[PDB]
Amino acid sequence: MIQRTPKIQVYSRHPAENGKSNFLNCYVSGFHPSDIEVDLLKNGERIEKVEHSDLSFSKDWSFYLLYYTEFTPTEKDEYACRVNHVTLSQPKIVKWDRDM
Amino acid sequence: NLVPMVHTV
Amino acid sequence: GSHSMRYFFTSVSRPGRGEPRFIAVGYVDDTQFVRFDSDAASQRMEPRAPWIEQEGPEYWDGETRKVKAHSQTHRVDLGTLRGYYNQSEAGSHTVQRMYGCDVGSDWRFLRGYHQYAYDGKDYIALKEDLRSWTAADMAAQTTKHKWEAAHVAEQLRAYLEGTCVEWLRRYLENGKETLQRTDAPKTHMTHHAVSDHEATLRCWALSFYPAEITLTWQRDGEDQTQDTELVETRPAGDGTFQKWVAVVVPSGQEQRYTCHVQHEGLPKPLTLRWE
Repeated sequence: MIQRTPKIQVYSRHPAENGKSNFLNCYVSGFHPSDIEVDLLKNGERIEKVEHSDLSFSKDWSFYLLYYTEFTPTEKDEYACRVNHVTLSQPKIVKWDRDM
Repeated sequence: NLVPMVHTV
Repeated sequence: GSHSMRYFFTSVSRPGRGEPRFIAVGYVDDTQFVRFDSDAASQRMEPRAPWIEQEGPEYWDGETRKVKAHSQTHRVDLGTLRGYYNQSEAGSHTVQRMYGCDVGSDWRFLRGYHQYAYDGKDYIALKEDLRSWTAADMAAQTTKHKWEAAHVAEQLRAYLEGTCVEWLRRYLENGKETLQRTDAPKTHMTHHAVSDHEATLRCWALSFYPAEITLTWQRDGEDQTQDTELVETRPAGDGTFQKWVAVVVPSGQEQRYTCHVQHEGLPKPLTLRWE
């Protein structure tokens, strides 16, 4: 019963521009078992209105999910994704990097 | 269109 | 090009009270078109693409009946598997099933699949000939004998070669405006200086459909894989996909490096440079 830890990517739906409405995504994949906690953060704070895709899996049986919320980027606001899973001893945080 | 029956293991 | 219909099912037992959490999703190619979630209030198979909303109330009744039947089979399976593996009632366990069909550019049957996993490991799978089974261990061997006696392979073969491909064709036709359209990747390159002597070039592919794509780097016209990073293809959230590949290069030598993009929506592969 070797569990698999999630891969994480945090990114925007459309090309990110200040003042323009968009969606912030956290894609978690490659994990098992299926129970997982995913938060999107704005300036370190949990964003309340977050939706996610329906659970599915890849050929190797590992699960993936997309978590997403509408947001209008600004120059000052910092965004991130915080993930917990049985395989993680502490929550994993990945910052959104719009310069990528 | 789903298969019309599955079988238990 | 090629197409597929695939269904994915996950059941997760809930120790202490009640039935497992069951989630079913159906896809044509990279497009989800239906879902069922046992935790959801409707207790109906639900549409997830506009072109499936063309189907009438009978369809929704039928898919609801079958998917609930799938859920019950998984419920019983979780208990049987706990018995096969001598496990307690205490822990949560998972069963996963995937089945479906592939067709080529002519929409003719290419292959079919039906695979089953317990706790994330192979359990039993239909072989490519759709006539026999691959059982990973002795518990699955017991299942194999049961399924042989019940002629399950024969039933699945008929569905996979018949119904599966027939309804895939139907969906392709009804959803033609999106399902038969390719969206070529929109590409660009970015640049970052790591230090005075090292730079990163990142080649981006955005807004593409279907998900399959290849991105590569060349240095002076020769394939370059060392010092590259290629991320997993990821959903944009609007039905399209994104990917990038990066390379670390000596600062000032950017001009030697080219990115190469292959995708079904590109009549010929595309090349990008930094300049």
